[PDB]
Parts: sequence; structure tokens; C-alpha cells
Amino acid sequence: RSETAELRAELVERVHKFGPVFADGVAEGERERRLPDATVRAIDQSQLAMLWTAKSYGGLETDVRTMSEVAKVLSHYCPSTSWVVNNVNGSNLLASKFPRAALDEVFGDAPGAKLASVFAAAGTAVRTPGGYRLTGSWPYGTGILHDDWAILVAREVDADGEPVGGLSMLVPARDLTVEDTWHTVGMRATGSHTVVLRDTFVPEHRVISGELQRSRESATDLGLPPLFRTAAIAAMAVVCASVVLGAGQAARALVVEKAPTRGIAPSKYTRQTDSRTFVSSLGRTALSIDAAEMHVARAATALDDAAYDAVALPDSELLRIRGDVGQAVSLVTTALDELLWAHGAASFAESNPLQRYWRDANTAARHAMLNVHVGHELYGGSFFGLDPIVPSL
Amino acid sequence: RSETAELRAELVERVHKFGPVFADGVAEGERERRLPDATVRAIDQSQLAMLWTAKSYGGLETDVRTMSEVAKVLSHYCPSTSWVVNNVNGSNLLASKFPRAALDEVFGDAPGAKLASVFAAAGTAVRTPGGYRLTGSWPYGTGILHDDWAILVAREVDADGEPVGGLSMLVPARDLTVEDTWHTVGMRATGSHTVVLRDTFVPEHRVISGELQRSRESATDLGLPPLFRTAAIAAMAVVCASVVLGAGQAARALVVEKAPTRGIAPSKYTRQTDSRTFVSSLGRTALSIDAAEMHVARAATALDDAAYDAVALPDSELLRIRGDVGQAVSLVTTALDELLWAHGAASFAESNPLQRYWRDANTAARHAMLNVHVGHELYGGSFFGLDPIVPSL
Amino acid sequence: RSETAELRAELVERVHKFGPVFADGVAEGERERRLPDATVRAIDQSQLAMLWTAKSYGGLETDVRTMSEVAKVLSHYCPSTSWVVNNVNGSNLLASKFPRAALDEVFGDAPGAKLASVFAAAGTAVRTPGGYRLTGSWPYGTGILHDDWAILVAREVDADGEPVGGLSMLVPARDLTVEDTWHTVGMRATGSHTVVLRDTFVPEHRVISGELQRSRESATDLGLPPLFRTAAIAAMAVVCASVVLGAGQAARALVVEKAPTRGIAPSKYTRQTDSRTFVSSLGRTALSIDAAEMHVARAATALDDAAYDAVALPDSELLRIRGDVGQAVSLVTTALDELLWAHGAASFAESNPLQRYWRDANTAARHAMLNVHVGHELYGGSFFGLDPIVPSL
Amino acid sequence: RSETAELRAELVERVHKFGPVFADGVAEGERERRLPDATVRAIDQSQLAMLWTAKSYGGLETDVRTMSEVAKVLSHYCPSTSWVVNNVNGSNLLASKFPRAALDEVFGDAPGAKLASVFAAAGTAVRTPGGYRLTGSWPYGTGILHDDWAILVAREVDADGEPVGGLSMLVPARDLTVEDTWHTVGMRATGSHTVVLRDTFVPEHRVISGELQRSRESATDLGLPPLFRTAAIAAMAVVCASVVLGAGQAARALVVEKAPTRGIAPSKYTRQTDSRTFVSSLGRTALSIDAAEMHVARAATALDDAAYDAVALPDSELLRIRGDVGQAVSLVTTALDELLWAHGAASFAESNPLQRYWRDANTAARHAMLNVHVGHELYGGSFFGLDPIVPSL
Repeated sequence: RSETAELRAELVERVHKFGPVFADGVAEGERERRLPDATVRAIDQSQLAMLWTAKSYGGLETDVRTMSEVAKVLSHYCPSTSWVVNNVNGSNLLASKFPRAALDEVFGDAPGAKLASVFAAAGTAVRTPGGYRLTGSWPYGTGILHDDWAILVAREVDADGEPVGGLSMLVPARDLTVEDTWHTVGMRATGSHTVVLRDTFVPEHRVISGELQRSRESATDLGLPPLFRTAAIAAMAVVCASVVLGAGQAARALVVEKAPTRGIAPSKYTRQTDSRTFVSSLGRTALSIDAAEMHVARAATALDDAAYDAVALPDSELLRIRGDVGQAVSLVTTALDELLWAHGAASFAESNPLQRYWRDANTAARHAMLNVHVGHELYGGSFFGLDPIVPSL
Repeated sequence: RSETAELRAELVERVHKFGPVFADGVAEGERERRLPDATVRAIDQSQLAMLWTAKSYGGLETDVRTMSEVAKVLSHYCPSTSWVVNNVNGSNLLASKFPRAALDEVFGDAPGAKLASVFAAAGTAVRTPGGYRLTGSWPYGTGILHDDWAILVAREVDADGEPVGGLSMLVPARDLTVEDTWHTVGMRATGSHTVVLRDTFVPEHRVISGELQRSRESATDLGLPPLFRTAAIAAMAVVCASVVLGAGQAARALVVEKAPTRGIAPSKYTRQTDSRTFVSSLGRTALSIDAAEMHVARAATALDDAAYDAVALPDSELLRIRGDVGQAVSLVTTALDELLWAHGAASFAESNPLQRYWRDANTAARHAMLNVHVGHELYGGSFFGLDPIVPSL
Repeated sequence: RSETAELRAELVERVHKFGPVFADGVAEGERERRLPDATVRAIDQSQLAMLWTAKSYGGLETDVRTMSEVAKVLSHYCPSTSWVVNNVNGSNLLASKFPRAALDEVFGDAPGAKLASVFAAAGTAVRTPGGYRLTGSWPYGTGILHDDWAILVAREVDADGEPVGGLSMLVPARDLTVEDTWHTVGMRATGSHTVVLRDTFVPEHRVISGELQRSRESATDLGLPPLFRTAAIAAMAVVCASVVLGAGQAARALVVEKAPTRGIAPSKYTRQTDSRTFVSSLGRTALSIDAAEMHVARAATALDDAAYDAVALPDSELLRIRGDVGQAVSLVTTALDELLWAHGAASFAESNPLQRYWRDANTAARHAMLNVHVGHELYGGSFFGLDPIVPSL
Repeated sequence: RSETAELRAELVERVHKFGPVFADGVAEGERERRLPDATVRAIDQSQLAMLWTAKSYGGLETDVRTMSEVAKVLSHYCPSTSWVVNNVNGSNLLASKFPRAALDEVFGDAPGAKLASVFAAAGTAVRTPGGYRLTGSWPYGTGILHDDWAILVAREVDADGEPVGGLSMLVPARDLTVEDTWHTVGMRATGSHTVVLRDTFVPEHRVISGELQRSRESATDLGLPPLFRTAAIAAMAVVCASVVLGAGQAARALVVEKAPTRGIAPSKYTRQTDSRTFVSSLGRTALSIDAAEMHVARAATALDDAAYDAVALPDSELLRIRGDVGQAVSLVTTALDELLWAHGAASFAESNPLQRYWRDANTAARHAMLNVHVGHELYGGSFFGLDPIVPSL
């Protein structure tokens, strides 16, 4: 309790320590659509990619709340860095569904091993002696250029080519080839490129069923540490939402910081703080961001409490969490629009971080697992026990 | 910790135990604009007016969170009862600013003593030998008909009639006269009538300065129990917001309960749950109510944590709480409008509780301490250290 | 053009002339759940129930825009009166789908004949020699107590009781029996009671198919006057939306009128107009009502233009109109909530017209033809040519 | 009437004719932050910069509604082009406040003369023999690189340097020097650079008082054509709002166009049109854009009607128009956020026009004359006759 809360405070302070390095690489990351080498070095030095790595492999092995709070503070310095770091942690946590052989191969001699993952089934696999032969093209591979391994979801087929089942497959960087497809107006430095494979061999021990990848059987396993009892897919959505939330909070802080030194054109208000319309409006916008913060924290706490108690979360609670994260990022994007209205035309200058937070948050917000409309339907459906409209929870 | 959480669960169960009595008196309360005798008996039997009464006087002496959770559940059975109960508790807590002589006179032989309070300075007082002579007319006296005492704010004047200062004055039912002025379309049974006084004597020991009434000096007093270190005015706003919130939650529960047994006219959807537009919309509306719940809980927790730690809350935190409560009730009134759209034309039948929750929540929401626009300006102003636009925090 | 615009100005002035009578009967209508005799006399004297009656029967024979503007002004004096008047006009227009024999029987010696109509198929009819035998129970019969005839939709069945088709059936007051079922918290004076029939004879000439009742074949008929080329069902939705809109505008006017003579509790603003937060907020709320006004006017103009040109409106335009009216009333209900926040706790006093407009608008807004969620789905579906989710347009 | 409506249809068709050229130059304009030469040639060939130029100088001399409708269609092809074209027309109209000598010098031998204008008083002027000496630095000079003249507002000072009054000053390209300061993430091709002047001579005939620049005395002048009776400053705000609106409409069209060929990740909906949540949500978003369209059209019509009738618009109507335009662009930015949610993660690819419309509309929306918060306060204040918070209407 006090131990896990103490660690959080230390990791938050690490983000502030290494923050200036991440901030310094923003301009280059914006140009190159890739995290600078100094940023990657800082991520490795800070151990911020190791929050959800097992303690037995030299990982920090924290909880959802801790990763969430770290994600929010990271976004102040660089949203792309925050997005990459949290996907790595999420991917590393999702890797714990694989056999020990796979985990030993990944983390055995690499405590700071970083994984990518794209869960869209964009490839086909066939059984071969000793494993599988995999072919596919997986887009939105966040941070793939810096990652050691990749978790790729694929559709198994027989000799005829008829679909038989779903698979989740762990494959190293040496077997990967990356196409340059990430040409966007937000989260540019994340380098979410397309992973390509053509008749790539993947052994049995690094392949699991799609069913086992989305399994929550470990929720009640007292043998495992609390972290690995956590609902992993929901946990990933929560920390991704935290990245977006953090950018929104940084945007709010900037607008507050600059408000006393500028006016509201073309009004008589030479100081934005002299306008009570501006001030009351900012109070409203802030409360929406505060609500988004409480949505993320509630979801994180629910996942942690269930993990520590070693109880399985029912579908209703998991569906609510999907509603929470979509709602939180939705509130942030609306709040960011209001903050642009507050700050003015100078928001859209390249020298101004406000448009940086605005663009990055909006791009990341439309990640599948953060879809607000899907979240509303999932959560609304939980009140009547309707069939979930998504495959995994 | 576990003790205070245990008590809450017991008091929540009392609300369910006595709930049917409150529910049974709804029709009469709606007619008579007054709480039925059976309801008042239940309030006295349940000890629900004694949550913020001192343990030394035989009170329960709970915290803000406990009163809040009790308020929310009470609103399911009768919002007017919930509104009256929470004002009594709030008034009883505000009475702790008076001298021991006053508190002994009120609570000494009456553990279940119930106080009214209206903080609008609607009267004038002059010094007389042994105390003051008070004259005034105080509207919105919630539950005055059932109360033993009343806390009335007044403006002190000299022999000439020139204003000299503010006063808070404790005066018994025997000295009170009540005008029938509560003719409303919501919270009818609350009986928020006008208190009238004409040259009424009030002794020194039952009069304090307006400054002392809004004081937070007791926040650091280790001699006092935690409850009386709590910021009382903010605590009252939080529990009033809980009453409104509870009605909104009861409205949501009803709409969920009835949804599978009705359609959406004039559409092809014979069942409301068959419409995914309805379901996703309900998920959205529910999340707004969930946000309002987290706003109230956050404010309650902040007040409790400060009280237990015996630390004074800074103005910024108090201004944020005023933003929280106004935002929460604002979200509830908007959510109620959405729930009427969900349920349909049958919402407005007198036999339907939905319009009951709708009307009661909306009426109570416009209590001064819950003003959403004031809350936005107070909280927004806290970011720049602007002068608060209200007299007390 | 100038002639039809001239008439509108005269009818708007009639509403102001007879308005005081409608306003005088508000208290009684609220008590009795029925329009006072003086109100019914004024409706008959003013010819306001005859706007959509044919000129050949001594009717005014106006257009949709004129009825809409009259409806909005009527709501200022009495929303229930406005709601009843517009339903009568709408019902009278819908009666033009019946044979000349029926129209002559209704309007032949009664220029000011008033019809009710409920389009929910709540009865069953069987063929009998010379017509049909009808049995059913039709709720929400707006203004039935004052009406001469009623248009009732029913499901035809054979001797076995198997459904064969839909019917629309015109039946006089002499054959009607009314159950007292209208016990509501808004639009009380409308007297929307349940119409009951038990083995009632209805002749051939006063019965048409449900298909013919929702027909728009007359849209291109140059023989008919423009009014009867109008899409009647859509026209009714537009004028019903105008009633709700008018109440919202009256609410806005009241808040503006009272703002300079009251403060914002518990703030330092003794005058509501001194608060720029209040003023800017009121400007926003007003613009939403202005948008709702333009939605209704656009729909009315589209229907009129098509009627005068004698061109048929395509489904896409009809689906858009259903989106317009639902959106307009949705904006008004949200705006009314904002106006209560603006005005304060005094809004909910029975002496205050603001809660009167608030309750009446909200109740009327949930009429099937004004369902905002249905309107959104209908209009959204028109972009892709999806099957409409409602039976008639 | 029919003549002016006929011309509009022809100019709308010109936009479609030259549209492909504007669309072809988008990529280069995005790179260079400047309109390509082919785009400038098309603007000159199409006469789209001459809509508000006088007929006596070979201009088209249209009205506000016509320029507005042209602006909306132009934004479909290139928002930057639309923004530049409408500012030129607006600037050319504002030039009609200058003496005939200035107008003859500008338009005498140049029917297609294009003016810039920045109305922020960013310079100081002193009287010199024959005119003034002007020094200043004017940012946000939209399309300055392609313009022949510039209208610059400045503060007149005496020999001591004490402020004496405001001036509006017409100065040619030959006397201008442009600093490269336009480095933005939206409306990049507009080239809104900083105009710099250092001791530049400006003769008497090309200088007017700030009072005369914002004058509406010509509103009743029957000698002038209707266009030059129009309230010029309000007219400019309306057409700027039309540019933003047009981008929003183009965004809506794209989302509708692409909806049937993509799904909603990670849901079971492989087609976006199969989700009724998506469809109803799109209907709602569309209606907000429709409301924004009616806001702009209402303002344009009010300005035109007053110009043709040669009546002066009162302050209340001008304040309402400022509310209309701010509200319209506010609805569009909110609608664009909803359209990104509808379309998904692919919205933010550089190849996708949706982010192009999103970025351009949001940047242009924060033009001073389009400030939503100022508009709300101006319009709200008009209900009580409060002093306007802006210098000119």
C-alpha cells in the first residue's frame, strides 16, 4: 500500500528528471516521424518501459494506477514519447499470456525489453513442422522501430486456406520488416509504421490462441503476482487514455500560465483574466478535464483492486471501463477545442505547444480501444446484458 | 477507517429499512407541501438527522462521505425527505460554531434535535441588555415546520439604524412564526416556508458574528473531533448536491428497469433495448451521472481527509469544491432531460416517479450554494488568485 | 406572396387580441386539466382553429409558415391552448385525405369544426354491411373534450381476427366516449384523454386505408389548392414543434425582463446583468433558441415551397424535416434548463410563468412525431438511403 | 432579385470550373505556406476576388449572400484559397470608405485589384507635409504576398508622441515589406505574414480616421449602390465564417462518402452504416452544421435586406450578427471533432482531406471577428443595452 504508493512518487520524479531530454527531442521527432536516439536512451535509462515487466526479470512490476499517473506527466514533455512508453508497457504485460519459454526468450537477458503489438488480425498463418508460417501486413505498429519484439494477431488457416481459428504470435525484430507508412499530422514521432511478414517461421512456444491472448483466467491465480492477475486489455486502454488525458492537462496548464499576459481580440479585455466570461468558461473546461481524470482513475483503481484481491472482474465492470476511457478522451478532445477558443489564434503557431497537445491528443484518441461511440454502446448494453459488440474485454 | 466505513453500510441499510415509510408518504407530501407524521417519526427513529450531531450529545458523529452516500440512497424513496434530512444535519454541524452554552441548550437533552438554517441576511438586529432584539423575514426555510431551532443570519445595526456588522443567531421554535409561502412545482414536501420575527429577544450566548459562523479556525484544532474540524459550509453544499445526485441515479435506474417493456414511438423499435441509438445514448447519459458521482465523492473525500489530518484546506481547494458541486448538479439536470427523452411521453404522468425525480432535482439544484455559474467562476478564478465572488467558503 | 404574408400579420395580431383571455384561463386549466369555456369561445371567435380549413367551407386556408408563427405567439399566453389549436388544425388538414362525403359531413355546415386525431393504431375493425364495426382505446387524445370529430387509426381484421390491413376512421363526438386518463405535470389543460369505442359503427365514406391517410399523391395535383398539396404529417410535426419553440421563446423573454431586478445568490452580483458570465451565457442560450427557430422555419418553408410549386418532396427532404423538428425541440428543452439556471430558485414557484413554460414544453416535446433520437436516425439514414425506421413520412 | 440570384449560380459554377486548379495546388501550398502561381492565376481569371468590387471599376458588385455561398463551395477545393479570396473581397469593400482619389488610384486601371487588411492598430503615424509618416508591424496579413495594396490601422501621435486619434491608411505593395512569420499548422497557404513599415510616407487622400473606417453613414445613402450601403465590418465576419462553414460541410460530405466502405474498429460493425449509433450520431452532427449554415445565411440576409432597403441596421441587429458568426464557427469546430470520431484513426493521415479541413477550419475560426465568447457577450448584452465590448460593429 504505502510501498506501491512510494514507488509511484519516485517514478513521477524520474519523468521530471528525464523530461527535459524528451522535450528537447520534440522538434526532431516532429521532422523525422521517429523518436530521437537521446529519447530512446532516456526511456531505457529511466526504466519507464519496465513498469509492467516482471520483478523476476528485473522489471519494476507496478500497477495500473502507477503507469497511468506516469503516462499523464510524460505527456507534458512529449505526448509521442508517452504514447510509445505506455504501449510498450501494455505490450509487455500482454506478453505474459505466452508460455514461460517465450517470456524467458524475451525478458531472460533483457530486463528493458520493449514489445510492439497490433491486435487487428491482419495476417494469415498455416501450421508447419515445429510451429507456423506467417504472412501479413500490420499497420499502426506504434514504436516498432525501437522495439525488440512484436505481438501480432493472425488468422490460422488450413492447407486449403479455410479459416480455422485466431492466433497471437510473438516474433522478434530480426524477422521483422517495417514499411514507412506513418505520415500523419499528430503523434508523428510515435513511428506507427506497418509491420510486414512474408512466409516467416514462428515456433510453437511463441504462438498462442487468440482465446488465450484475451483470457482472464489468471485473475484468480494466487500463484501469480497481482500485476499479472490484472485484466490486461482493459489495463492497456486505461493507460492509453492517460496519455491523451495528460496532453489535455498540459494544454490547460499552458492556457492558465499565458492568460494574464495576453488579451481577447478584438475586445476591450487587454488581459484574459479581466474577462469573467473567460474565467468562468475556463473553470467549466477544467472541470471536464477533472471528470476525465476521475474516469481514468476509477477504471485504474477497479483493475488494481481486483488484481490485489485476486477476484475476477465481471463483464459489466469491464464494459464500464471501456465506457470510462472513451468518455475520458472524448471530454479531453472537446476540452482542447475549448482551450483553443480560450487562448486564441496564437494557438496554431508551430512555436506554440498548445497545437502540439491538440494534434497529438486528437490523433491518439481515435485508437480502436478508445472509441467513444463503441464505449457508450458497450456500457449502455451492460445494463440489459446485451451481447458485447467487441471481441475481447 | 474500517470502523467509519462499517457505520456507513449500517446507515445505508437503515435508509432501505425505513425507505418504504418515506415512499408511502410521497403522495400526501405532494398534496400538503409538508412531510407526513410517519415520515418525521421515521427520521427520528432512524437517527438520520443525527449523522453530524456530536457523540457527546448521543449523536452518530460521522463524516461528509457517509452523509453523502446516505443522502443519495434516501433520494430514491423520497427526494424531499432526503433534502430535509441533509439540511438538518448541515444545520446541526453549522451550530457547532456557537458557544458551548448554546450547544448544551440545543443538544443537551435532545440527541435528535433538528435545526433549520437560512444564510441569506434577511433581518436586522440591535443590541439590547443581555443580548439582541431581532426583526426579519427569512424565506426558503427548509423543513422549518419540523425543526426545534433555526440559525438565522442578520445584519446588526446601531440606534440610528446604520449597519455595523453581520450576525448568526440561534433561535428556538417557541420564538418562531412561520408564513405559508412554499408554493412550488418541486420539492413540495420540504416545506421551505418563510421564518418571520418581530422584535424577538436573542441572548448573547446564542449569537455569534457572521465572521465566526464562516470560520475555519477549528480545522487545525486537535482538541475537537474530526467532524468539527470539517469545513462546514462546503460540507453542506456537498451533501445538498448528493440529494440531487441521488434523484438522478434513481431516475436512471427506473429508465433501465422499464426499457425492455416499452418501445420508441413511432419507430419500428417495439423494445427500447432493440435500438442501439437508445442504448448508446443511455450509456452516455449514465457516464455523465457517473462523473457527477465522482465530483461529489472527490469533494467529500477532500473535506474528510483534511478533517482527519487536522489540516486547513486552502482557498483553492474550497473554490474547487464549489466548482465540483455546481458541476455535478448541472450534469444531473442535463442527464434528467436526456432520461425523459429516453423514456418518452409517459415520463410526465403523475403516477410515474420519473417526473417526480425530474422536478425535485431541478428545484433543489438552484439552491444558492449549488449555483453552477458561480461555481465555474469561483473555480476558474482560483487559477489566477482572483477575489472570490461569494462571501464565505 | 404579399397576400399570404399580410394574412399572417393579421392572425398574429388576433393572438395578441385574444391572448389575455387565454392567459386569464391558465389557473383554471391547470386545476381542471381542461380548457376553460372562455378559452374555447375565444378559439372559435378568433378562427384560430380554421387556419388549415378549406376556403370552400369558410376556412382561412393558410400555409405551414403562418400556422407555425401563430403557434409560437400563442404559447406566450397559454402553451396548452397553443398545443390544442395546432393539433386541431393539423387534424383538420389530415381529414382532407377522406372522401368529399366525409368532408362535407364534417365541414359542410361547420366552418369552425375541430377534429382530434391519434395515429397510434390502438383499435381493431371488422367489415360490416355498409361500413365497419370499430373497437379500441386511443390514449393521448389532445383536446378531445372540445372536438366535434376524431380521426382514429385502427387495424382491420377478418372474421377469424387475423390482421388484414390498416385503416384511418373518422367518427363523431356523439359516438365517442372519453375516459379521464390525463393526469400529468405539464400540458394539463390540453385534456389529452383516452378515446374509447365498443362495437361502434363507422360507414364506408368515413373510412380510408392507412396507406391513403399517409399518402402524398396530392402533392402534384394542380386541381387542389396549395394547402392540400402539403405533406400533412410533416406539416403537423412542424407546427407541434412551433408550440414547444414558442414556450421556449416566452421563457427567454421573461428571464431577460426580470434579469435587471434580481441578483445571483450567493454572489456579489446584486444585479444579474452585472455578471458578464450571466450575460454571455444568456447570449449562448438565446442563439440555441434562434437555431431552433431557424430549424422550424426552414422545414415550414420547404413544405410551403413544395406545395405552391406543386412538386413532391423526396423522402430525403421529409427525413430532414423530421430531423429538424426533433432537433429544434431538443434545443429548446436544453435551453429551458439553462434559463432556470439563469433565473434561479424563484423559477419553480407556482406564481412564476417560467416553470409553466418549462413543464409544458418538456411534456409536449416527447410527442412521438417530435422524438429527437428518431429524428437523428431518420436524417442520418437519408445520407445512405437506409430504410426509414418510421411507418409514415 | 432574379438577376442577383442568377449571378450567384454562375459564380458557384465558376468555383467548380476552377476548383480542380485550387485542389491541385494544395500540396504545394501546404509545403511553401503560400498560394501557388496557378491558384493566383485562377483567382484572377475567375474574377472571384472582384465580387465586392464596384461595377464602375469593372467589378461584379454582388451582395453578402452571394460571396458567402461562393466561399462555402471554394472551401471544398482549398480552404486557404477560400480564406484569401474572401479577405480580399472584404478588404476591397472596406476600401470604399476612402476618398474617390484613393479608390481611383486602386481600382481605376485594375478591376481585379486585391487588397489586404489588418485592423489591429499595430503602428504609429505622425503628420508630415502632404500626409503622414507611418511606422509599424502588422501581423496576420492574410494573402499579403499576392495583394496590390494594404489597409493598415494605426494610432496617430503628435510631435511629443502623445496619442491623438486612430487612422486607417491605404498603402501600396511598392511601399510594403513582408516578414516571414506565418509558421502554422493550419491555413498554411494563406501566407498571413507580418507587414512592416519604417517611416513610410502616406498621402492625405489615402488616409481616413478610424471613425470613418467603421462608419455606417452610407447605409441610408440612396446615391450609392446597395453593396456600399452594407455594414462592411459585419459583412466581412459573415464571409469569413462562411469559409470555416464550407470546410465543415466538405468534411461532412467526405465522412458520408467513405462511411459505407469502412468499419468501426474494434467492433463487429464492418460497415459504419450498419451501426445505428454511427448513423444517428451523424444525423446529429449534420444538424449542427445545418444550424451553423442557417446562422450565416440569416446574418447575410439581414445585411443584404438592409442594404437594398437603404435602412441602417440598429446596434442590436449588428450585435446579433456577431453572435451568429461566432456561434456558427463554434458549431463547426465541435462538429469537426465529432466527424473525426465518426471517421476514425485514418482521419489524421496526410493523404486524408479530413484533417486538412479540420486544421484549416480550426485555425481560421480563431480570427478576432469570429470569437465565440465575444459574440455571446455582445449578443447577450444587446438584450439589456450594455456597452459593447468591441470598438466597431
